[PDB]
Amino acid sequence: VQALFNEISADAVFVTYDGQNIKKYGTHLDRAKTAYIPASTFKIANALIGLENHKATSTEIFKWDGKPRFFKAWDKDFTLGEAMQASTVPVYQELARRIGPSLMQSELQRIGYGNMQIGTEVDQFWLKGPLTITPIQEVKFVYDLAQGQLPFKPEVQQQVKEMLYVERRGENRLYAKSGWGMAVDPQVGWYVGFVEKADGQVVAFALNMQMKAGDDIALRKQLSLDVLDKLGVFHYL
Ligand SMILES: *C(=O)[C@@H]([C@@H]1NC(C(=O)O)=C(S[C@@H]2CN[C@H](C(=O)N(C)C)C2)[C@@H]1C)[C@@H](C)O
Repeated sequence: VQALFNEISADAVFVTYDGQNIKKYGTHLDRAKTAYIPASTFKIANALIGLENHKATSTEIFKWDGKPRFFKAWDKDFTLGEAMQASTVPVYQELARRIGPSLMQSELQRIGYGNMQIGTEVDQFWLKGPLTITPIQEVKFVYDLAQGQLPFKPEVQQQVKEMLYVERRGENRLYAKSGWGMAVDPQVGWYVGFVEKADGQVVAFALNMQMKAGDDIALRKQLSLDVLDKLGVFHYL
């Protein structure tokens, strides 16, 4: 499992949490206590805050305004859940603006998300700082989401869980969110989520790694699923 990790020159940590114990794997374990920008993984918290504070619904269609976005794949209409899986920044920036800086700040503090700092710009703080979060905090946040244990209404947590539903493999279910922060140095790669196993156990996970411009986009998920197979959490079908 260690051999898997250093087949790349990836500098990387993989964290698991089962509600009592944190386990760490990879090439650079100190990464798990290290704080990084959440990038696209912040969409989980943005969705939760938005639904809880009645700023959006899980059925609302955020329409494209016709102005070309950073990626052409984002030049369409999205619900929050579709935007979650496509990582559609401008949709979640619209949501963040509906929320507003003081409510966003008060809410991230209330729920104890990372360092709880947003600064002045309500649509940039998760992409360039000053908000940072450790992979351990990330694994515990999504674990709590999985259990309905976050400080949000139960139906809100359920809605955001379904936004993260990415694979069914028998009676096992995978929930995940990827992230690639490119506007910081060094670049940060995330793949965070949980597996709801057929036996009833949930295991939460977080991949956190250094990235750079060459890197293939699928590598984070591949790695994660690789490790989860090796650990026995989510076997390849
Ligand atoms: C979030 O961290 C950023 C997005 N995160 C990801 C990602 O996790 O893969 C991407 S990749 C981007 C969106 N999908 C485009 C694509 O796959 N095609 C056009 C085929 C590439 C983003 C970098 C967000 C902050 O931008």
